[PDB]
Amino acid sequence: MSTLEQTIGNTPLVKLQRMGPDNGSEVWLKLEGNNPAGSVKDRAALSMIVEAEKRGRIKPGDVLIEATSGNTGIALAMIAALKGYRMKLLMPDNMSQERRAAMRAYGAELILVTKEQGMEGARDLALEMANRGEGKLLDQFNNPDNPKAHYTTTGPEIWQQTGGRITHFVSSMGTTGTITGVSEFMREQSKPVTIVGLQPEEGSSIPGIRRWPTEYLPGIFNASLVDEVLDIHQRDAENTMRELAVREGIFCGVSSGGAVAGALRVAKANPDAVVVAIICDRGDRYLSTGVFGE
Amino acid sequence: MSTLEQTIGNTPLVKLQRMGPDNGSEVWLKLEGNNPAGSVKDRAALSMIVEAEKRGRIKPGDVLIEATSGNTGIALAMIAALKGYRMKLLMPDNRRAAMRAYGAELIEGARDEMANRGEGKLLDQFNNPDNPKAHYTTTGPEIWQQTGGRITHFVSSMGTTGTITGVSEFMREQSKPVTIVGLQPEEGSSIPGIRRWPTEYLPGIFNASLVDEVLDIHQRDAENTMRELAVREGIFCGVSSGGAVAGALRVAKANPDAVVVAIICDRGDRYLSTGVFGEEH
Ligand SMILES: *Cc1c(COP(=O)(O)O)cnc(C)c1O
Ligand SMILES: *Cc1c(COP(=O)(O)O)cnc(C)c1O
Repeated sequence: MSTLEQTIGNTPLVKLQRMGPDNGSEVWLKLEGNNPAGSVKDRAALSMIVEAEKRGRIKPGDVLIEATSGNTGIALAMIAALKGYRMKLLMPDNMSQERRAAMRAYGAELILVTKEQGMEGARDLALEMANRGEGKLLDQFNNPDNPKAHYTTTGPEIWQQTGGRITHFVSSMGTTGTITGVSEFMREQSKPVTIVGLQPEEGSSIPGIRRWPTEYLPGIFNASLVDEVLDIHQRDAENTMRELAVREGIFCGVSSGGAVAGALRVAKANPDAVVVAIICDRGDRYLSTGVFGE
Repeated sequence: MSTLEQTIGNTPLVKLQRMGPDNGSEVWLKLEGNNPAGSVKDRAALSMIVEAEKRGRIKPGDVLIEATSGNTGIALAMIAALKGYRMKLLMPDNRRAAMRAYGAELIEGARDEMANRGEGKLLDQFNNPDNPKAHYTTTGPEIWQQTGGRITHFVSSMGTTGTITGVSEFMREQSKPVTIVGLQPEEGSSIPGIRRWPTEYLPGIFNASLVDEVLDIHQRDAENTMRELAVREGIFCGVSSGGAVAGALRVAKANPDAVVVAIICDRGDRYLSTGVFGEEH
């Protein structure tokens, strides 16, 4: 039997037991939590490191550098352990300690920056380090190796678990590799599939995703892939997520109970509606932050 | 169409790539963290409840009881919502908000409100035979399959003890010898999910005929190994699971060309705030 890395992907697709409207419009869950490192990110991290062991770029024994909100942090830490890389991650210091700790536990080098510096500052600091000789920068935000994972794996999966049937795909936007990569695959399907994407409102802190300031716009984005972009409230992200285990037994991050929000908006909108919503990790690395009770 | 229930079970079997004796043996771990609740107790929980319908005893609206505080509280709670059951759970110590998230409730002289007939039918995981049934029905066939029937030693960290019993249950009926070893703390070792009764037990579901040896693990080796599984193998798990692989390693050490499999009951994510993934010496 099988290797941890071949335990990444082929994730379950589960329809909403009870929640939301019912007007013929069905909603199915992409369960990325199940990934060995517990998030959607593992697909991209694998892709990224093995695609670049392939173009001869990186090689075991090497140090790798990434700036993270955590998940990709925890992701590349894992795979590295599996293949004998050393990792440093760059993260801001307002993210949770469960995020801190899982990255450390996998034996990666963790560097925290100010929250006032936040994600864009950790990117800036990432670039410098590498261009000073402190390691190789894989750059999930501009690496087309990240959306390739979804476009290769995620996308073809969603289609065959809905057969040839999905009408909508709702995705929470961070890196944007998921939406973009899943969008590539679907464009080619000789039927129409509407890819919807979600961003925090004005002042809406939700971990996993961002509306990226202008000069930090992910190179991998591609507006022609994204039909609509929806705006998601931080409280309606925590409200639906909590609604989701209580009412569905699906135990998820806020990013996920958010994407179900939009997904429900779509269904609540379109009847006849097969709407696959991305759930990114689980509820556990959010537990100690008071979001799931206190 | 699929559901969470069918996402319970058929977990990944994972071979150690660089920890163990270099003498012939192959240690393979069974990734029970994968369960939709992220622990082994999803299998029993669903069974326990599901089989309490094959024999009609509970209604999707019925009040279920169990005084647990951890993973069982999580899976049980987990499955009730799946099926529309009203679960109520009781107490640990004096940390685990992962229960009420699933919609549960806060709270004899074992120790350890109120009682069965009082308010709802308690599940009695420590006696309920549908505990090892799960392993007998699933966790046994799976490992048997995945290993090409090549498994020589089963290893398990022992709480409600159902896991080893059922898998031994299934194991015994196979046409080859399959030794079965349960893991227990040394009596002052504090390891979550496994305790050294009698502290007056054995659990009801236990079967000395089904075990083949019992090694004692200290707290220091469990925490240490779980430490090593993370950095050295990319395996991030809780402290009993750390104990499992250390037991498998002593077995492997004794039994050269062996094929050993140990259950990883859960991923280490609920453990991080304990700080148990900081090293010590
Ligand atoms: C990064 C991340 C996302 C975003 O997916 P991207 O492909 O980066 O757009 C969503 N949720 C979580 C928890 C994430 O970590
Ligand atoms: C369930 C559990 C055990 C024990 O397994 P049992 O089948 O109950 O003997 C050990 N450790 C942890 C973390 C568990 O959850």
